[PDB]
Amino acid sequence: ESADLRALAKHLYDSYIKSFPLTKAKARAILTGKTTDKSPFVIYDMNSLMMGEDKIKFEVAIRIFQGCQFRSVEAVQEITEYAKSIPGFVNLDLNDQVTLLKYGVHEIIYTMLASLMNKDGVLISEGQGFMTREFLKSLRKPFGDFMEPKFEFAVKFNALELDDSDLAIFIAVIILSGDRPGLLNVKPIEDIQDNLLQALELQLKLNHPESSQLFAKLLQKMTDLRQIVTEHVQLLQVIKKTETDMSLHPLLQEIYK
Amino acid sequence: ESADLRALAKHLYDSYIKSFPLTKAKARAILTGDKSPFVIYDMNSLMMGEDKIKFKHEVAIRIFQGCQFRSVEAVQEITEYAKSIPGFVNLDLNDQVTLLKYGVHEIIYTMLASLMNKDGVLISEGQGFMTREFLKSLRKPFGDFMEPKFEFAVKFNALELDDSDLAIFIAVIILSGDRPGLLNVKPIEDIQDNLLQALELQLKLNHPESSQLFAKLLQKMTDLRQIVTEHVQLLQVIKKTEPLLQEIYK
Ligand SMILES: COc1ccc(C(=O)n2c(C)c(Cc3cccc(O[C@@H](C)C(=O)O)c3)c3cc(OC(F)(F)F)ccc32)cc1
Ligand SMILES: COc1ccc(C(=O)n2c(C)c(Cc3cccc(O[C@@H](C)C(=O)O)c3)c3cc(OC(F)(F)F)ccc32)cc1
Ligand SMILES: *c1ccc([N+](=O)[O-])cc1C(=O)Nc1ccccc1
Ligand SMILES: *c1ccc([N+](=O)[O-])cc1C(=O)Nc1ccccc1
Repeated sequence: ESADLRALAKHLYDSYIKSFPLTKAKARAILTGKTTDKSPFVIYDMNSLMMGEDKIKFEVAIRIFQGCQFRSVEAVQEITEYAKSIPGFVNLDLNDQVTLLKYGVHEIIYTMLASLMNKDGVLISEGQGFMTREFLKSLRKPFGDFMEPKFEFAVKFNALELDDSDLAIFIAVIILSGDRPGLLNVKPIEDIQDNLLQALELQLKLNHPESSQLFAKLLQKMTDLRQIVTEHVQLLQVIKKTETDMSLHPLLQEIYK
Repeated sequence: ESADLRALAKHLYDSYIKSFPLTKAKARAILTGDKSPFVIYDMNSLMMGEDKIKFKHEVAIRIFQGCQFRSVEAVQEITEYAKSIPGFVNLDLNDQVTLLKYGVHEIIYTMLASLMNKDGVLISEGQGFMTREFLKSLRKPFGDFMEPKFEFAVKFNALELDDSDLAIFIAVIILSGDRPGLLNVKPIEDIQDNLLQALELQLKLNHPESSQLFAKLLQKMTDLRQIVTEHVQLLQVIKKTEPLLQEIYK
């Protein structure tokens, strides 16, 4: 019945606002550059980077790498917080809860990071700054293509023009995957996701009526997601061996078996 | 006026049923009157108890954590129930969070009393009953965690409140306008001065010869907040004992 599926889309959109302070709605306000309320300092080269550290709160390529690292730790927390509010999730076997978070987090991060990107760069520092795609594309040996495949996915994914109320149901679907390695009761995860997909389906049809087969389009973006996850993971084990003086966070480490 | 407060009351009761599966009427039945739950009185019964019971997970650590998982489910039950309170969803979303952040513990200890008698607590959604003694008997850090919760339950249950009393009572807790960092207390206390009006009528209709039960219930709000502070400082102590799992129980 639609009334329950609509109700679920409201509940989900409500914690999503409550759990992620940097929404696509606020990111596109900033990114459109029409609003003078608070336009971002642009970091486009090494020099404006050093100028950036004066009026913006946050070698070079390393401290930026460790930057994403800290914001990833922080996103895992927000995603974790959002997960709890998905009906039925905290009722699952704790081992399955932990397993849905081990795998769903990366895919939600890049999904949410898309909100903060356009073809030319990414809002950094809670939107205070804008860091350029080509400046990120030009950092030292291995760092220069940490972020470029996230740009590619975002350009492709942002083409769907989802707003936050669609992303809310969709990132819930990502969390509730019954096909994650090592799950103990796949079936109750599948029952929740069944319902989330139902909610997402009516939501996509209502929020984007003329945009036909958006659901099918979106579901198929989760191929690009698992791909981007895997490039990042192996591209991370080079840096483990490139720089043994640089340290992965315990929390993110446990999300990388 | 009277019959709106009664409409408000039965709204809350009806909604509290949906949101809280094990109710005090349900609980009280198991504790004294078939469908009796497995009892954990010592170490021996516990190891057999996990074997036969349906639970998601050192012993004192395991019981402590089991209390954290239930806690997190309660937060979801209370959160789902809070959204049914007239006017709640329309408050500033920042204030909804603040009310829930602080009100959540006081609701948990209120509803935990429903599952407690002087001898122990109904556990495992009522499928078990863990004796109060066996929780006393836990290690110095863990053995005084749930004793004050029992102490409160004994006093609170002496009020002999039912689920329809508790429906309105727990709403009142959530719409407390003295929680730190509220941006717009006016509506919060407009809803509370409404919930209290209906709790007044409800108690007087349903406990007509229990004079000043309303006053007595509101003073028990004092004891709720002192238990929250007791429990908080107790976690201070045990934070001196020991990652994704930790991120869930923050
Ligand atoms: C899952 O939800 C979120 C997704 C992204 C963000 C976010 O602010 N990020 C930004 C702007 C970034 C981009 C960025 C670039 C340089 C420094 C950064 O750190 C600080 C200065 C910041 O800008 O937040 C951040 C980001 C990167 C991340 O790691 C990655 F996904 F790439 F593996 C994770 C989150 C990131 C926050 C929550
Ligand atoms: C709507 O509010 C509540 C919802 C559930 C419960 C509940 O079942 N609890 C029980 C039986 C308990 C007692 C208990 C003891 C040992 C193990 C427990 O975990 C399992 C058995 C369970 O989830 O019931 C639970 C409990 C404890 C809690 O944390 C505390 F408040 F004490 F800090 C919170 C909820 C608890 C109590 C109030
Ligand atoms: C973020 C911004 C820039 C770079 N870089 O120039 O290499 C890298 C990252 C990034 O994704 N860092 C990271 C490391 C470990 C775990 C999560 C994120
Ligand atoms: C529940 C049962 C037993 C113990 N113990 O013996 O230490 C503790 C608890 C408990 O309430 N744990 C808890 C921790 C943090 C937040 C809520 C509940």
